[PDB]
This record gives sequence, C-alpha cells and structure tokens, in this order.
Amino acid sequence: LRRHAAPPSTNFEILNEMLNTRKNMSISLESSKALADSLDRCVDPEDPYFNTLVRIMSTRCMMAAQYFYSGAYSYPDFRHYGLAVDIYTHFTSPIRRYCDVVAHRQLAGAIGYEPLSLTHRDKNKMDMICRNINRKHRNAQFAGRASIEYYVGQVMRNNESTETGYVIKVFNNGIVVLVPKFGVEGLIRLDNLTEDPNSAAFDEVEYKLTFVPTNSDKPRDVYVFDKVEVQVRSVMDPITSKRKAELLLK
Amino acid sequence: AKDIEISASESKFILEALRQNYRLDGRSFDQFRDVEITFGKEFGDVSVKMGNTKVHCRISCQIAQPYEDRPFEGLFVISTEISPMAGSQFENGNITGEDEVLCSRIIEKSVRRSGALDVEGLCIVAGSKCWAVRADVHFLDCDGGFIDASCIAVMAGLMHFKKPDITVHGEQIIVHPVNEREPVPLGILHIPICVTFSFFNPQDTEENIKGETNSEISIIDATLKEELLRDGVLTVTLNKNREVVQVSKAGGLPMDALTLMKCCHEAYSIIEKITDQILQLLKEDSEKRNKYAAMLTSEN
Ligand SMILES: [Br-]
Ligand SMILES: [Br-]
Repeated sequence: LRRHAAPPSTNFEILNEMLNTRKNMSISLESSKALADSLDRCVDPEDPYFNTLVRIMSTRCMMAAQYFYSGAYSYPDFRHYGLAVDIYTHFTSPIRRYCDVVAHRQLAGAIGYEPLSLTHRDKNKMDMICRNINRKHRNAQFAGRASIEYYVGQVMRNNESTETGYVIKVFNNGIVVLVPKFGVEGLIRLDNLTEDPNSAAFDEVEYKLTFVPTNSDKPRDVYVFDKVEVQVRSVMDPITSKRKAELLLK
Repeated sequence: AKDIEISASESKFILEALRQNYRLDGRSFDQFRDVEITFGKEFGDVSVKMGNTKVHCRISCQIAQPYEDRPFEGLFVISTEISPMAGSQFENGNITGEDEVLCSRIIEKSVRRSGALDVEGLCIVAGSKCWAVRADVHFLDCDGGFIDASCIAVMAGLMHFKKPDITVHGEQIIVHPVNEREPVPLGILHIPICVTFSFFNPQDTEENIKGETNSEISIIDATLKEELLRDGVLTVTLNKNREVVQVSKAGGLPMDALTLMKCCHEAYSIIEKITDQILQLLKEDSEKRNKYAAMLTSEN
C-alpha cells in the first residue's frame, strides 16, 4: 500500500505567521478540506500568481508519502491525507514502478488467477521491498529535479534578462527570490543586495528587510511575497563547481 | 482404559462395503462432511459441527509479559483437552495418549508453528506488556474428524475474535472497554485448513508390502466407525495460497506416494470451499451485528 501522513502544526505555523502578518490570512489545518478551502481563498487580486506561490510553498511543508505493507500499521494509519482516501496504492504503472508489480501479483492472487508468491506474503521480505522502493523513489525525484537544474542552468549560462521574481525567504544576511519563468530559486547576499550593510535592518516580526539599493539612496522596505524585478545571471562557483544562479534585484 | 468392542461381523461388513464403493453415512470416498459454523454472542465464541461431530472453541486474551527471548512477540496457546463427554472411550485429562498427542501436535503445527496468527501484533510495549491469546477447544461429541473440526474451530474463532482497543501512554496501558470504543480484530497471515484421510487394506499385509497392483482404499473425513477400522491415517493442511502448511502420516498402512499426492490435491479443492465458506459466514455475522446495532440506536 501507500500512505500519506497528516502534516504537523509546526510546519504551517511559520507559513501562517507570514500570512497573518503580511497578507492577514491563515490556513485552517483542522482538516484536509479545511486546509484546501483556506489555501484556495488565499489569493491576491493584484497578482494571480500569488495563489500559485503559496501553493508551491505550502507543498514544501507536507509530510512525505511512503510505501508500506498492511501488517506494519493499523487501518486508520492507511489514511492518505493529500487524497483524502482511507486506502491507496500504486498499480497503474508497472513498467516504471516496481511497487505496481507487487500490487499486480497480489491482485492476481486476490482474484484467483495465480497464487501469490511467498516473497509477497513474508512480513520481513515486504519490509525490505518497501524500505528500498521508498529510498529509490526519493532518489528518482531528486535526480529528476537535478537534471532540470543543470539544463536550465545551461540556458542562463551566458544570458542576462530582467525576469519576474518573488521573495520566499527574508533574512538579515539577504533575501531569497524565486523566478517562476525558469523555476530557479536564488540567494541575494546583503553585500550584493544593497550599499552600506550596517545601515540595513531586519524585522523578524514583519519579515521585512529595509535597505538602500546600490544604484540608489532611498530606503526601500522589501517585505515577503513581493513581486520584484530581478536580473538573472549564472556563474559556476570556483570551489563547489556547481552552476548557481546569481540574482540581482532592481 | 475403556475399550470399544468391534465384532468380526461389523469389521467385515464395513470393509466389504468399501470394496463395493459404499460407506454407511451414504457419502462418497472423496466427500467431506458439511461443516456448520455458529457464532455466539461474544467474539471468539464459535461452534463447529460436522454431521454428528460437535466441537466448540473459545478465544480469550489477557494482559501478560512476553518471554525474555521474544520481547516483540505476544503469547499464544492452544488447548485441546479431551473429556468423557465426547465418549467414555476418552479418559479425563489424558493428554499423553497416542491419538491425543498427535491431534495436539497437528493443530499446533497448523496454527501455532505455521504463524497463522500475527504474534508480533500482540505486543503492546516491547519486552514489557503484551496480549496472551488463548484458544480453548472443547470436544463435545465425537463422530470422527476431531482434527479437521478443531482446525476450523480455532481458525474461525481467531478470525471472529476481537480484542479490547488499547491506547498507550509510555508504559501506562489504557484498556478501553467495549462500551467506550470498539474492540480490535486479530491479525491473520493465512487460513490453514486440515483434511484427514483414512486408509483401508482390503486384502492382507503381504499384498501391501510385495503386491504388484495397489488396491488400498482411501476415504476423506471418516466417521467414528470408519476411524476405528482404518489401517492408516493422513492429515494434510493447506491454504488458498496453494501451499502445504503441514503433512503428517505418522506410520500406519504403507501407502503409494502418488496416492498421497492425489490426496493433497483433493484436499486443496476442499480447503478452498471451506475457507470461502468461513469468510462468508463471518461477513453475514458482521452484517447481522451491524443491523442490530442500527436497530438498537434507532430505538434508543
Ligand atoms: Br521478538
Ligand atoms: Br457411521
């Protein structure tokens, strides 16, 4: 089977903190439907992409779904939060998922087509299969996302363009902006963020970072969830040899 | 002990009837008796009936501490003490007799050893507190087939039984009564079913040892009269997964290997029908208890 644990309150307390402070909103977390409804109404009229940004950000604070065998947990633990179903598994893709192969053999024995192999009726062997495909699943998505990272990083290799960015993380050492066009997150250090780093201030209560831009002299307050203009640029670090995307806001 | 006297006439008649494809109850050589399963009010209370054979099983459990060797496993025992109620042939408490120890060992190897019950799921807190499931078989009336009747009685009971729900606060065990929250069923890895074959030599020993053509007769699920006149016994246990749980032909009349294999395949068709039968009677019992629960709440 395959279950999905309900997200802890601690994961959304930080998101609701930024929402209630800046946008004056909140996510219920009372139920999956409550979480969905509150996430749905979380939309800014001046910018349609704001709702998408919150969704792609509230996805990062969800518990990882995992494969398992029905003897390892009780029935209420079979619950899949993200789908709101009492029970679930993978079956539709046996060519690209070994989990579906197991499910196929079990269904064949379920209908009486052919007796189920002993290896799929051993609680010990099933535990090894589940712990393996869980690890291979994580390694698959990470390798997949890394493949996107390299090719996109090669597109912006020798190119600079003013794209649309969104502030997702605010710190005293700088900010982190997300470019939806390339799907790449970038870090703008305080030294390259503004002039006179000793004059800049960070308010944790409001998630606001006030500073004076390098090409200006007017105190600008940069809050969170703000749509800002950002110049993209790629440079391979001479120490890590990883193609990172250096971003300069405007 | 107290013996059952069998005349030469009765011995010759029942054996000759077998030579003419006749058995007294009118069954067939490969025909298993109709198994009737009745559940009591409480969970774990099951009554199995095969013709005149009557057995009753009761599943119970209590909080106990696991063995030092197995801190993650719960306790599980099966009791099958005979009594003069099933007949004066049985001595009260005779748990060392040949047939008694065999029967006790067949059930144990079919349920306990086979791991039909998930003993790992009987653990509440590792190496401290666990459930101790007990299966008590009561032999009410004997007309043969006590092994097959017991194996069905134990399994039907275990699948029907439900233990009180438990929430754990460290080592503090909160045992919820049936009044507060509903009880929790047991974990069954597989459903073992026993089928016993009885062998008869229509000729003499010489033709069994050195005889060219085999002629030994084998019948399924013998009655008491057929059981007292057999020359060999075979108990084979299988499940719907097409696997042999255990086979026990402890001596007796030497039998052809291919014939014993035929019995195993014949038994598989029986255990399939029996297993599905048990499951259906469990569903209807669940539907009955739920329908009454709805009629009790509506009237409340
Ligand atoms: Br253990
Ligand atoms: Br009879």
